[PDB]
Amino acid sequence: TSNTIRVFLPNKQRTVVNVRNGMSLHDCLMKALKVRGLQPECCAVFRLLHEHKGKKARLDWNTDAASLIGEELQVDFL
Amino acid sequence: MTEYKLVVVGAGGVGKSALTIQLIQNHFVDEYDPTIEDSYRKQVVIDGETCLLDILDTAGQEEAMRDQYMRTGEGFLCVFAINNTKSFEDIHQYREQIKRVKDSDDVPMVLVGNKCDLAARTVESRQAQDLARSYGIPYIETSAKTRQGVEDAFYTLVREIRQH
Ligand SMILES: Nc1nc2c(ncn2[C@@H]2O[C@H](COP(=O)(O)OP(=O)(O)NP(=O)(O)O)[C@@H](O)[C@H]2O)c(=O)[nH]1
Ligand SMILES: [Ca+2]
Ligand SMILES: [Ca+2]
Ligand SMILES: [Mg+2]
Repeated sequence: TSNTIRVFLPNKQRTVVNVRNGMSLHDCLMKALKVRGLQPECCAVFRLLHEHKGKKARLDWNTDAASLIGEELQVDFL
Repeated sequence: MTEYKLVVVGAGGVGKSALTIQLIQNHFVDEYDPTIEDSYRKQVVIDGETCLLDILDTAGQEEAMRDQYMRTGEGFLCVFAINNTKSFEDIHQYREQIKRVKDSDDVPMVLVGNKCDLAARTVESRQAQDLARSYGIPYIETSAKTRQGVEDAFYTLVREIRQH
């Protein structure tokens, strides 16, 4: 069983989070951002679209994380 | 500036993440959240030299993708827990794995005995010293909980790369 999301973080960092029932995107990336000295309310998170190279679609932080299982995300600065 | 790619390897639950996060954020992670893949970056000054540390925190439990990052890494932090005999015994396999991928017996490594704040010691310091001596690398005891030896472990690894 693999309910995970690969996330490309700023400063060329990366993390793979685990998704559990009821988690928002904010709730599953909270810890990963904090320990790297980043606040969620200072970053834009995007989904990298399939069948392309650079296709980037902006997400809402309150998005259910289960919707993004198996996908690759990217967090940037503002 | 100089960029050092460090890889943290070892059995599950020895405190690889706790050590890394303690180094990066000065925070002790009390919970046990198993790692899949985590990379951290930090700018530090080591021995008068502005350094960029790129640290890869690996998964202890299985998972292959190991060979991939073992070719990238310039320095390896081999972690076991002093209250976990099995984890200490697993170190050899990690060393062999690193030895195969890089096709060398001269890879910059540091042996780390973590959780030295606990009294449930089953791995003696002398045992780990002997293991490290056979590899030609230093041995350092750490506690991610009390910050003891944490900076020293990582900085020693940088200084071992410099020798190679
Ligand atoms: N007492 C004590 N507990 C520690 C120490 N370091 C880590 N721990 C605890 O040991 C557990 C495992 O920590 P963790 O860093 O996740 O280990 P890991 O090697 O990263 N695990 P994984 O391989 O699955 O990612 C956590 O509950 C953590 O709080 C230490 O120095 N002392
Ligand atoms: Ca050696
Ligand atoms: Ca004994
Ligand atoms: Mg971990």
